[PDB]
Amino acid sequence: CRQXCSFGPFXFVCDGNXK
Ligand SMILES: CC(=O)OC[C@H](O)COP(=O)(O)OCC[NH3+]
Repeated sequence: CRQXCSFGPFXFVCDGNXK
């Protein structure tokens, strides 16, 4: 999977993976 923050405020922090 890739890491690009799937549940963040914007989408550039990356606090998790699976999307
Ligand atoms: C360090 C900074 O600017 O914070 C980045 C985001 O706002 C972090 O917010 P958050 O931790 O509530 O969401 C997680 C980001 N996917």
